[PDB]
Amino acid sequence: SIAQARKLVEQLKMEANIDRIKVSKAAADLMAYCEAHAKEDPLLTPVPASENPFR
Amino acid sequence: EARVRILISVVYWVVCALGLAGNLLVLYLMKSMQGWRKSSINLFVTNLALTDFQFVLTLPFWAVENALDFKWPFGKAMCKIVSMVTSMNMYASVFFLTAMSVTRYHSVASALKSHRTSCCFSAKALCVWIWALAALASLPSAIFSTTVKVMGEELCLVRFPDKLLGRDRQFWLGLYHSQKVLLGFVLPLGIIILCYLLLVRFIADRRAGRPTGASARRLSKVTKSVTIVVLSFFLCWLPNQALTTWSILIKFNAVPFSQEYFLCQVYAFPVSVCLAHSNSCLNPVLYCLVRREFRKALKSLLWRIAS
Amino acid sequence: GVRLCGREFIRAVIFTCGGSRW
Amino acid sequence: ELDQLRQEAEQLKNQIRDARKACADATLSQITNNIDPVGRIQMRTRRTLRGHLAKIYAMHWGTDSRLLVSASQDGKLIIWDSYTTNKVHAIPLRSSWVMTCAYAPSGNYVACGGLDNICSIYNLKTREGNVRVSRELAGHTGYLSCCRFLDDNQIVTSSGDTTCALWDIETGQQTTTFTGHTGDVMSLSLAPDTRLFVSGACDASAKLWDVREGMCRQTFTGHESDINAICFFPNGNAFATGSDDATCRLFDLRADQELMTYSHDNIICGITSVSFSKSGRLLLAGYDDFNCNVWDALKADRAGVLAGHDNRVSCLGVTDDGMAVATGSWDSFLKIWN
Amino acid sequence: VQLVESGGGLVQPGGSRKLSCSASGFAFSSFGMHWVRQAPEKGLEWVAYISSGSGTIYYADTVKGRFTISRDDPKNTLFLQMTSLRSEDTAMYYCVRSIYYYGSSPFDFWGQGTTLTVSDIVMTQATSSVPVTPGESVSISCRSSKSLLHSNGNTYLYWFLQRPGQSPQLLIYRMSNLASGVPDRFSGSGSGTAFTLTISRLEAEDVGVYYCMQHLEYPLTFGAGTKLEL
Amino acid sequence: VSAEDKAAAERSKMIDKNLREDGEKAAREVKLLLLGSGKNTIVKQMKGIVETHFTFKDLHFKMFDVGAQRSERKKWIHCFEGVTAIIFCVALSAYDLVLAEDEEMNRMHASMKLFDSICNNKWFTDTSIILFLNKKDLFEEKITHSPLTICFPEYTGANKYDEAASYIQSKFEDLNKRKDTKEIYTHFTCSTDTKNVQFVFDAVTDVIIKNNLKDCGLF
Amino acid sequence: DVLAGLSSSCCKWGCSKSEISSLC
Repeated sequence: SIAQARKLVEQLKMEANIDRIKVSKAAADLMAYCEAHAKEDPLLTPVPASENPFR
Repeated sequence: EARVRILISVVYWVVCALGLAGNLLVLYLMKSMQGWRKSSINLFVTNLALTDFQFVLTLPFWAVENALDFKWPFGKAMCKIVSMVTSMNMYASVFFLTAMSVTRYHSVASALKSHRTSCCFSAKALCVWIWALAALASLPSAIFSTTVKVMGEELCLVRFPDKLLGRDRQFWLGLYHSQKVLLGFVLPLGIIILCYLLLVRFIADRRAGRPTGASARRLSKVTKSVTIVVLSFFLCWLPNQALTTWSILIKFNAVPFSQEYFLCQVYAFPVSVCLAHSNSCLNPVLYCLVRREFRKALKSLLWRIAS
Repeated sequence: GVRLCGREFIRAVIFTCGGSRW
Repeated sequence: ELDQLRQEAEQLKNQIRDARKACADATLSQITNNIDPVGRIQMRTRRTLRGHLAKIYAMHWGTDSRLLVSASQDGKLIIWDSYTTNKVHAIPLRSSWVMTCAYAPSGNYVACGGLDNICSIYNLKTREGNVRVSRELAGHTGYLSCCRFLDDNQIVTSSGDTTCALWDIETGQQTTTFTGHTGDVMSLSLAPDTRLFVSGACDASAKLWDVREGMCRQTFTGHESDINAICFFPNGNAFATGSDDATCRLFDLRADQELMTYSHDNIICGITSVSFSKSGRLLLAGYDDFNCNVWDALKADRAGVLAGHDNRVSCLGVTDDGMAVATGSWDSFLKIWN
Repeated sequence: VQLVESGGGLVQPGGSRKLSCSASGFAFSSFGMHWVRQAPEKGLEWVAYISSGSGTIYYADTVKGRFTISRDDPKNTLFLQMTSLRSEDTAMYYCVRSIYYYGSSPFDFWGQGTTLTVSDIVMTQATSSVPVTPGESVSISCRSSKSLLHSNGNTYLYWFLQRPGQSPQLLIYRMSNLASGVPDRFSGSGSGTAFTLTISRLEAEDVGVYYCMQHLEYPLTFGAGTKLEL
Repeated sequence: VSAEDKAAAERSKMIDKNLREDGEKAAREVKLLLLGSGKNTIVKQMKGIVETHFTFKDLHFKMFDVGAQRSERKKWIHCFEGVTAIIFCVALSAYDLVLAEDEEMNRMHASMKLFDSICNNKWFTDTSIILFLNKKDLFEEKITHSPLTICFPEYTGANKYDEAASYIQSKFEDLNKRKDTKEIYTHFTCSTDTKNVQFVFDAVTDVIIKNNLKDCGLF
Repeated sequence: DVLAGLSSSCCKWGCSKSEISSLC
């Protein structure tokens, strides 16, 4: 019973002190990635039937 | 009898509309989206449904033939067409009911026997063979449906112009209506009775103080279903075959007209045809709608097609 | 008056022979 | 000192929560309030793969975006040619209770597993002309729910014994066991660099693991029920999780939080499968309510439904070229949408 | 894998002979089988093809009505019953296995050969003998009469190598798809009609006779053969 | 279109034909999900996930044991959706014993809870159950040594094994909440050979006849 | 036509069921 509690405390202490960038920058990065590869998305922007493998 | 004509036209139309709707619904349910074809029963319900569909689509032509009293303003070619479609659909319908009954008996008899057990031996060799026999037992209709014009009007007055042994088939129309009554009523109903009574006997044989749900309810439901099926067929097809026997009898010896069959063919016969084609609307509900595997399909498609 | 056969003859002929009586 | 340890754990969880609250200055919805909507994309079915006679539990595309493997409870493992609907292979399985399958990135192997507790790896490319088992990996005490080929010789497998493992196929021994979950691990997703992977378990917790080290770097919570499906964002910095609380969630790794919640008041059924698109703008989730929804990953607005299945849509997958999405279902049919 | 074949020998003109090849290692039932001739001083010619499951059977125009091909999967044997044998039917008959699916490698293993002695896309290889020495590169060309590039993005041109005393060995099945145990120094290129094979670092064991054969249409046609000599 | 493409299509046709052959082969072989102890005795009577196959009177059986699976049943019982029948095994002698695995709740309460969960799943709505009320020989002595009131405090004391076993049986079928749709075939497992297998065969034959009638559209 | 003559002979003299064989 002592082992599980000690391991839980150690795991939380290892997972507690990590760098946490702001949610603003995270969402901005996701937005930039999506806007970068939007034109190369056949599902989002359907591709002409001439170069559609599945017609 | 002043408005009996319009009443009979209206009832013909009501039967036609309801039957067309039911058959379209059963097709759209069980093969337009579900696409069930593995079991022999499903294919037979498909064929039965389309056959009775065109059978009751044949109804409005007779409906307008009655609405115009006894005036048939149409052409000879489609007279042949209408007579072929009505006779062929009658046959195909009755043979597919009979095939359905035999398939059910074979399915509930060859259940434990997994490696053991013209003739209904192939689910594919008998789906078009039945159709072909239904067509060939009806070719005489097209090849002798020679319309005549009598008094400014032309009927679908079928005549058999030949002299092989006389001025008609044997003594009258004869064989072509003997085949109707016999080969469309007695042989199929006989097979249906035999197979469903045998099925009820078999289910009774295996564990007929009987638990309600396992043994008692099983027979109480199987016998109820076979009874409703056979009673529907017999009741909906008995007046018409009875009147065709009456007319064949008054076109054979013992020939008193004496209003004896005049009132019959005036009033009962329109009703007889009404019931004969009402069987074509009660069939799909008994064979594709009662089963839950398509009731759930209807429930899903109600919200799939529309709100 | 002079003529008393009407539609009875045509009704009888279509009842005896015909397509509606299939 | 059990009370002291419990108090330390509670205060350390509170420190986690406060640090997460501090960095939540804004929201993905507020930042994306200005981006134009995707619209209403209506994908049409293109193929329909037939030949399974039971429920399809898993599918995995090939890196060539043409071949896909299907797992079904009829005991077969079919390799499909999606363009021509041809069957390249049909592997007969020793056990028919397969719950997962994977496609090797190189294409030489294929793996499957299930209630027999064994990940079976099949050699698709042999000199004698057939497909044979090359390895049976057996070290798990509960059913295998997911498995992903890390390379031609490493495979990472999750099981319903609350543990994921990293295997060495050439010896059949598990290099690293990943412990820390308190419930059965249901799904698994590998990062594009294959240095991290996320696992979502039946404890409503998603953990971020390091393959080399063998430790849980970061544990994500927020779901009200068990997580059945998990998928990385294309850049390897976020992941989405489909659960049973009728809600998909997009968690961030650099922020250690939830970004968006993909829920609708109509959907009350769980999510079986989750995948992104090539750009990450679309999130496809398959549900228990017979179909698949397309989500705007940045606006949380539903942009389509892939309604073509007569049973539960269990597996779902997007090609590596982004051209097609393939959904499998308990109705025994795979459909390629485009 | 082993496709051993026997049944050859001296036969008078107009007689009948039967050849038989027996497979050993691979799954015989899942492979299609071919018969390929090789005349005494000539190139490779295609005779028959028996499909997996014995579904589709094809013959050369020379052996259409005379020769027949059949297989016995439970016995793992392939037969060739030859009738009305004439002096142009003398050759060393090879049995070739070919499995067909997406990404397969057809024409991958050949038999030893049976010597029988009796008492259409045009594939051209203009070069007949290229003088080579170990160390440097060699390019072997091959032209076609009909474009082998299909609408499905596949060019169906294979490559083969007979060493002085061995059966042919596949090198490049598709335009540029290197075979299983062939060194990486082999490569292929082309568009629709002009094809070439480039050995990069030639050595002694790479000398032989090279054939290009098409798989676009049923009467499979080989080439005359380009020879590399030390 | 191409030669290799046609050959590939022929290969796929052969694959599909063998798949159809195997599917129709497996369609008429009965699946039996065994739950529960008495399971070992039952599985030895006709002798991860344990699949034991037996043949009795020209019919092929498969019996599945999932005792070793110590996970959430909600995550893999839908796999077993579609079996012919469920074999449930209950030790009648386990009414005075307590501590099923390690707790304070007695046996024959855990058994009834698991029976209620399995019987009333959203998956097993049309799946019949074969109850095997095992351990009669132990029950004979146990009912005499101690009364049945220990397991059921609300019982009318009549300890003769003639109707206390009947009381347990009646409670077990009373746990069923979707009657007239599903049948509990109950049997008191006798050690005599070729007796339990016959009971299973009769129950499965009844289930097969019901299923064929349902497919026909009759019942 | 023939039917008119048959009716004239019927509801004046009687139906012999001979001229109506070719009429139906």
